[PDB]
Amino acid sequence: TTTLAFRFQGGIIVAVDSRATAGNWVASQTVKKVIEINPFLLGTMAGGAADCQFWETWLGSQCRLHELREKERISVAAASKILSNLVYQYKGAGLSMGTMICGYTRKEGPTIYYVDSDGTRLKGDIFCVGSGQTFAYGVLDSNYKWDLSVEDALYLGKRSILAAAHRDAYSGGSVNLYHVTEDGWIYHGNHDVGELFWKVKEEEGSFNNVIG
Amino acid sequence: TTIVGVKFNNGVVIAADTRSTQGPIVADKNCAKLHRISPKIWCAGAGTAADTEAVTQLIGSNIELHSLYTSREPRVVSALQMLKQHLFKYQGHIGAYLIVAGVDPTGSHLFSIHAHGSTDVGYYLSLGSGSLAAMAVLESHWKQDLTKEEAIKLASDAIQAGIWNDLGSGSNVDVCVMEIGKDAEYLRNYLTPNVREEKQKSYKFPRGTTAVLKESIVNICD
Amino acid sequence: MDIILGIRVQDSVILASSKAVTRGISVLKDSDDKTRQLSPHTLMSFAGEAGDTVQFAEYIQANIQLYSIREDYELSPQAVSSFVRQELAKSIRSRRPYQVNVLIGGYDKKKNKPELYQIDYLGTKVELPYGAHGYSGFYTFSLLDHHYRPDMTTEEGLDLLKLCVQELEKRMPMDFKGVIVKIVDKDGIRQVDDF
Amino acid sequence: MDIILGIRVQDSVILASSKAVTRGISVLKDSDDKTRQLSPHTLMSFAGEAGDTVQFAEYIQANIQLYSIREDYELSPQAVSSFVRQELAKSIRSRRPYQVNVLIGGYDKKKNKPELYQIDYLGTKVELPYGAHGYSGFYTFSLLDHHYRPDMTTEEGLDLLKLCVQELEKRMPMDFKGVIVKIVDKDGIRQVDDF
Amino acid sequence: TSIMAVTFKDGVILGADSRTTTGAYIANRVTDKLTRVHDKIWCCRSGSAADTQAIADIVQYHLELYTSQYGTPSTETAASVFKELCYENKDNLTAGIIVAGYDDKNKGEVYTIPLGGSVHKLPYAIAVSGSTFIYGYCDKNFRENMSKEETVDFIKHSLSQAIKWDGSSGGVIRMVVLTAAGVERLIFYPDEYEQL
Amino acid sequence: TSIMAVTFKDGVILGADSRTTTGAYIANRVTDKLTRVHDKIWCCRSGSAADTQAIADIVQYHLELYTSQYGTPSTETAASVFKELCYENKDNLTAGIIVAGYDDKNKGEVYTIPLGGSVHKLPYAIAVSGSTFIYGYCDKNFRENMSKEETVDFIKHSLSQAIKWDGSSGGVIRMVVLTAAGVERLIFYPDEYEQL
Amino acid sequence: GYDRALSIFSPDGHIFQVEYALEAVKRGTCAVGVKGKNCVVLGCERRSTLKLQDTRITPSKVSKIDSHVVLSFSGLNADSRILIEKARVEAQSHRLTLEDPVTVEYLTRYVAGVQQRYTQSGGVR
Amino acid sequence: QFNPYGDNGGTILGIAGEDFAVLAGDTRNITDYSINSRYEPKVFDCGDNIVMSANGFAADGDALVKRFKNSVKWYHFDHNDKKLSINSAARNIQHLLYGKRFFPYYVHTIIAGLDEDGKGAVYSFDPVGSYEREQCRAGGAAASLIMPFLDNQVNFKNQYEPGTNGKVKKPLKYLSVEEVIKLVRDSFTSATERHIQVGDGLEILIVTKDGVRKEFYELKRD
Amino acid sequence: SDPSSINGGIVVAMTGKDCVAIACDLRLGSQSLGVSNKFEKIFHYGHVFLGITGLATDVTTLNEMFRYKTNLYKLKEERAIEPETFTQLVSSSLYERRFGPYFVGPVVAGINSKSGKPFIAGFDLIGCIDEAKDFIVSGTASDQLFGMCESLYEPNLEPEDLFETISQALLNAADRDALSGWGAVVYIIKKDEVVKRYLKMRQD
Amino acid sequence: TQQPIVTGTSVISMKYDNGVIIAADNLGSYGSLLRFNGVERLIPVGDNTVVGISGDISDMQHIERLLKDLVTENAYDNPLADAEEALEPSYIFEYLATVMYQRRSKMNPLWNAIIVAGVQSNGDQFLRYVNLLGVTYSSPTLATGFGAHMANPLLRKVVDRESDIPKTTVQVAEEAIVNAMRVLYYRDARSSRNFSLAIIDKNTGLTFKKNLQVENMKWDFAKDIKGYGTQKI
Ligand SMILES: [Mg+2]
Ligand SMILES: [Mg+2]
Repeated sequence: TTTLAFRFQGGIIVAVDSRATAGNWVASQTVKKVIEINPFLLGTMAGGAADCQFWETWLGSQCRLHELREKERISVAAASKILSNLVYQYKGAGLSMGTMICGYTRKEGPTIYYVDSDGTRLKGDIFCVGSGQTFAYGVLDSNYKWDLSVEDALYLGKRSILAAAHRDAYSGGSVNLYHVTEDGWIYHGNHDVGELFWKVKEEEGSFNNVIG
Repeated sequence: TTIVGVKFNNGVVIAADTRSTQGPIVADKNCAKLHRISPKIWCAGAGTAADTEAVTQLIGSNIELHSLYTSREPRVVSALQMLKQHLFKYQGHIGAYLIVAGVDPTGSHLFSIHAHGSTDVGYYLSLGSGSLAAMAVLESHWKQDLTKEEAIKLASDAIQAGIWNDLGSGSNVDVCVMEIGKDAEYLRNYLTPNVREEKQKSYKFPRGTTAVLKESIVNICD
Repeated sequence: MDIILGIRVQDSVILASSKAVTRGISVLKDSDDKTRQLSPHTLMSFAGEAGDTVQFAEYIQANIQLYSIREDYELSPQAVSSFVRQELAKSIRSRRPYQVNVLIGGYDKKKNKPELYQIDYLGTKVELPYGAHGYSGFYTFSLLDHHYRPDMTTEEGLDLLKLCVQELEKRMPMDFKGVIVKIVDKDGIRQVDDF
Repeated sequence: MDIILGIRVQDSVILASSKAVTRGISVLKDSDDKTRQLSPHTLMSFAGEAGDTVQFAEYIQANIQLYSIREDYELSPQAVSSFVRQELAKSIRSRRPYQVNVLIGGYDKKKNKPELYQIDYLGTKVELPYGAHGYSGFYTFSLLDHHYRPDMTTEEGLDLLKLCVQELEKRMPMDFKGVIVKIVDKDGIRQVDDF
Repeated sequence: TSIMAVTFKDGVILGADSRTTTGAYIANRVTDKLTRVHDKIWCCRSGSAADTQAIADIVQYHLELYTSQYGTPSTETAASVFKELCYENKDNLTAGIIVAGYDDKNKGEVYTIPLGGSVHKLPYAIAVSGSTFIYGYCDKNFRENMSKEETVDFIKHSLSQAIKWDGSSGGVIRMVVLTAAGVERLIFYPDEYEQL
Repeated sequence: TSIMAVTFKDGVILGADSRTTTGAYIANRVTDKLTRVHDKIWCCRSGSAADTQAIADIVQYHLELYTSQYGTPSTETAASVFKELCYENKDNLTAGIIVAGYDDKNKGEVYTIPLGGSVHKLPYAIAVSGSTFIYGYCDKNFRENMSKEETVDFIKHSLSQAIKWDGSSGGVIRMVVLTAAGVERLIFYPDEYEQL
Repeated sequence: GYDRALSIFSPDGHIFQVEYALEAVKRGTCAVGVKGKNCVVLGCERRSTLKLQDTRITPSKVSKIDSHVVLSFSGLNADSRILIEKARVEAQSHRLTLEDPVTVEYLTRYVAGVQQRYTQSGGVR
Repeated sequence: QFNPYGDNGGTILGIAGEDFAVLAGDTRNITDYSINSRYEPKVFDCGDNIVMSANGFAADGDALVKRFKNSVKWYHFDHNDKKLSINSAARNIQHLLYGKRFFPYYVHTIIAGLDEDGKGAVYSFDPVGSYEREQCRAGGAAASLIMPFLDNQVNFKNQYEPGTNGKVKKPLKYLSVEEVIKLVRDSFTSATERHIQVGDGLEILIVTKDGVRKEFYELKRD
Repeated sequence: SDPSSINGGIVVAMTGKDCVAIACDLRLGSQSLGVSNKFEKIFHYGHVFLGITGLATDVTTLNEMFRYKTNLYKLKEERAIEPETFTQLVSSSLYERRFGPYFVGPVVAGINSKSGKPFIAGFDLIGCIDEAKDFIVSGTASDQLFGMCESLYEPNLEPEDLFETISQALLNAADRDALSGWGAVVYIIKKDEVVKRYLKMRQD
Repeated sequence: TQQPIVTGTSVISMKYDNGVIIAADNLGSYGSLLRFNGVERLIPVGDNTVVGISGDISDMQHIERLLKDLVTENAYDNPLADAEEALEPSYIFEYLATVMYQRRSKMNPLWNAIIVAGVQSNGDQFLRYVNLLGVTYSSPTLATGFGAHMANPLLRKVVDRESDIPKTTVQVAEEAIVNAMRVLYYRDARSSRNFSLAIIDKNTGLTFKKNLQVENMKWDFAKDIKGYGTQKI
């Protein structure tokens, strides 16, 4: 698994791989590792697939009840803390979660919270989670700037997953891209790693080690 | 694995299934579990496949050298004593479970050998994951003074019980018939009741289907 | 959560807390603030098990903020430290104990004296001129025992803290990504912007 | 013993090896050279179990120095790497195996080509344009896969190495106290004095 | 496994059940547990089948070599060889042996080498369940200088009771009678002994 | 521990040894293992002394309360109460109980509640060693409608043999005779029973 | 527990215990709220029949719920303390979970909710 | 110590067409090396044109199917006999599965039917209720044998247009019900040959707008 | 800590009409981490081809060992070893290390130079021979390969057709295994010519 | 979480053209293969059902009682309790199947393997298995423990598939069951000679045979077997 999210001038870029593995066996290459909490909030799936899917779908329900009662979009801070307080209650029971809660509100601006199953809740500009996180962080750290365009930021997210997909055995299949704006998130398509690798190799001149 | 040995009027018959398994996966759908120790002394193996083949060939080799040295046809009791003393020395770490059957100047013999080096005598024996299925058929239909044709029928029926009812056993029935004053006859695939049905579709690919990066002629010559 | 230091000087308390948050083989963050303001003249730094640290810190913060509203009065550092110790002492015989170590640095406006309290996860409270939690004490106490003076100024205290941080950066195997330093005095709580 | 990197460029091989030696909670040394010269044009960097690393390295050094005297000839990097692999492959089924991972960087004077070999403690040998051992590959391989070009100059290679070391210093929890960098080319082995 | 050896007027009788078990499965229901180590020295084996077969075969070799050089060996000598193998290799062996032999001088003799690797000479011995020897076992039931027919009936009854209460024991009752006359093999089928 | 209950013509007899052991130390050599749960309903306890004493005391309470409301309880009713406690609390109990009772309608009756927590009605029962019940134990030795004197001698012999071969059993033999006439307590000292 | 329904409907459709609670309010000392352009002012009456009072320590009629919200009241003084405590706890609870202080409308809606719950709970007035 | 879980073997296969969907399963129920039944169905019509199978531990699978069938029944009562859409069923099963997150149903669940646009739908679940919609999913013992074959023959993975230098992929397209049943039959006969736990019989439930139809086919019984 | 699945990788061998094919992936990893995309697992000693999956240090060691033994065989016998004989040598050499085995799944492929008969064989790590008419599979995606082979394979395929079958068998198996892939090589072996093709596959 | 102490061994059963047969030996077995006797493990419920139980005897006696309770309960406020609303094999099975599964799910199982044999009101044969895990399955032949390993293969030669049930008569079916019980006496250390057999026929009702013995046993060949290999005397 490789999931990343980062803040920039244009909002938030969220990029995930799509591979699920049981041992060395590849169960699926079509897994959705971005959970569409609601039209303004995104969550990333790392650790337990069920744990993330279930509790981030539940979070969407809690967020809907908040805006029905308060007549105001829930803040990313409030949404993240509902989930972090819930997993903290279950601490020691064996929940497995490594997620980024991503939203863009007027008050906060673009905001990312890393939330995990041992109760950690961290605000940050860049987060990578999964078996392939170290590979993604490498491409991100060296190329990341705040003043990145939306086009280049989307590529950087896609390129960082491809880096992890290549090296990490437990990451690959396809890349799912999201751009989070104040008005909501926009899906930027499913990109097969098979076709993307050869396309990126040729155009970028990277991956010389690989014959193509 | 299902292996049986059946004593009859003028000799002994051993049979086995032809399925080889790596856990739940079938590696070989038609392997031979009937091993020659000597021309008229045959061995059926269960447990660790490498160990049954290795132990059968070592004793088979030492028996041939002993036969040459003594100018005498090898005895089943010799194969038995040599197998059990070898297996015992390794305290079960060689996972060979054998049914040893054969004819020699002394007559017809049928023995079982356990990986720890214990041996038993019997008129009918079974070993392997299908031994209980096989033994149910032997305890049902075995009698004193069987004919050659009755003993082959009983043996192959005992293996079939294993093939159908035991997941560890399957495919075909191998038989070897060791009669006195006769050459032993090895009946490879005596029964083939598990023939694969015609497939619904041919999966032969149009040529060029596979993407290729490089071709090169390999030099196997000097 | 690794390094939390505390020095009580003549007229203030200085808390230094490492900025690094490490999860597995990666450093997730290098700007983490391991401190909560309990009241305008009381600061608490914390280190220990992930999640428990912040959950415990925020729980204490809420309870002190509740007392402040109810009585329209700021609870003394001694009182806040006694409350915090009791909560940790409850925790140790709980079903699942809070594994959190805290330093409470406060200025008592009644006594006009700075006070530093060191409380471990068992609820072991001690009042100290200087304190630390975990391995941090092993590299700095020898240094503090030597140079510490009770009549030190804030500037003298900050220089003595720099010496401790330098010794840690040299002989400590992990990179704690430097420290955030906060001073607690009669005028309240302020952060040293550059260290 | 943690970080050992290797990059094979157009005309040379660059080995970068961490300077830190950590025993328990203290960093004993910050200037350790985790490399031995096997022959004038062959360098070996090593990382693994304490004692075993140096003992193995010096043993290989002595055997290659013996061959050089006996035949008045410098064994090729391929030949040295094959010898080293066989020694490690013997070790793994020994009573007490050498837990040592090595990079062999050499310049083959016959082919006029730089060669980098990566051998793990099992005797798993592989020829690579760039290589690492342990967790070092997890933070730099993605970076190398991207920028590495096989027609790179020594200066381009050193800049690409700086990028890798910077990424390690940022995301790696342990402090490796920087790296010693050595270049192996047609003129022999030299150390980059400042990195 | 139920085995016993009883000394009577004319010699000694060896009796045993015919049941060998792997867990709850009866591997062999017609087991011959009466093993010849010499013409008139037999033994009953309990414990590991591999261990007792290996030991019995070595003792058979030693008594063959003894007979070649020094003539017919005493039952005491056979017991000694059994004990030596069992005692010296006690750490890697699970074997309990009852030795029954006939000499013309000493007449019938019974020796037990239990799991310890010790040697004991008794007028009779019973081993029931897991090589478990019973000291008493109806002391008043056994008399010295019993007739052959009394002794067969005494063993048949004792082994009948053991099979009834024990699932380890079962099948047929095998006996070997050791006398001056020679060696007699007796088999008693379930329908004879079950109605006792 | 060797305990047995035998039904005869006039009722039922309860017999047991008098030995209680902690490891190889005899904690009590004059133990009374015959426990009254009603006027003519006794039991023999094997297993944990604490567990069987706790259970016996609760059953005694239940039969006292039963007698107050519904009159004299049957031996079957006593066996049911024992079983209920043993079966429902099987996970935290180590108790094997033999129940012997006399009714004027049903005469002598024997029930066994073994470690399982099951109930079995038998003409007689023997428990030896660690609460180990023997199915057969000399079937031909026991006849139905035996005399009191035959039954005392049958139990005395059976318990004599058990003490001889078993170190858990020992001391004196205690018996309780349950009949229409009433309750008779018998004690047999080692010098009487050892020479059998 | 004491379960009796004290607040119930009358034939005319009124809940007399709720209406008799308003009578307790009417008896209470006057409280006034006036909101300006960039401020709110809370005025409160104190009956002058009580001389020899210690105004230092005597409970003040205006209570801070949080640093930014205040609550005044008319009616039973003892009852007011229970609503003020619940409101103050909810203010700190909101900050802890939402990471933001309560809006004035939210704090009101909470207090009104508590008052409502006591009009159709058993065993309470 | 008591182990509350067991493996009853068996393998299941769900494929989604354009205007149809199939859910297939072998009819063999096993424990270790024994055959419990040669015909024990584990693919069920649940009503509202939803077919379901919970393969793995048969007791947990029977329990889950029973609870879901009951969920369908109570959905009709509570919501005016409204039809339960396949997507609504899938979300319900997630809650059933995640209900036992800390004592899971030891089963791999697959449901098939038509979506609200009348297009073939297959949903697959892990033991604790993570789910996804898929064109193609094999579950259970022989999943590893069947799945890479489906990738090649259904989704045409790794097949390139002959002559295009491996630049133009073979184009995706909907298969007929006839062509899908061929792949199912060949998938299971292949798995039967190489997996000991697979065989005896194959039961396919086909779901169209016209309802739920059944087809049965014999498999080898060894 | 399971030696057979640290480095990963797969070998498959198939028989056709007067030809055999043997193919392998090129991946060497250290568990999750991909290390090399050029680790060939197929070696040849004259006209006898050996594929070896499992622990990479043993793959390298066994190649070096069988080169040694076949070189000495040729010098003494004055002829190249045949597939049938080489199979027995692999079996002997593996069982010699019975209680300290090489963690490998070797596959033999080749044509007998005398009889012209296509031959393939597979072994477990202690040298039990699996002789098969149809196909042999080895490695971390052996289950996947068995499935592909059992459905795709038909007898007496021509070299050009057999190439497609074995290629599709390997590619689709490697794509359903995390520890296999990163490139593939197929050897098509006729009586007196051998073609070696590198396949284009996804690099994840 | 428990361990069985006293246990019963295999229960075997098969369907014939007009009914089902079920058998079980009358033995209780201790831990180290020690033997109890006189245990009945076939429970007739009404006139159309027989429940065969293997495993813990204490848990068997509990299930015996539940079934007895079930009959009493069904009779309550039921004028058709001996006709249309009498207990069916399918009802008795589902109840037991429900109990087994909810007991395993509490981690306090009934340590049993159960076969419910009977004929339904429409004459349909009913044969179905449930065990301590609540796992259920039906087949023309069913057996527990050793019976599954040795009896099933023998019974499956008579009824290999569903279509063989019409061709199988009660005389043939009873022979197969009686023969299979002899095989289990030969080879199962925990089995006994004494057994009970029950036939449930749609025409002839339920026939319950007690104190049956294994007969026509072969032991004669044992006389000619000597030693473990080389011994001739
Ligand atoms: Mg099969
Ligand atoms: Mg792969």
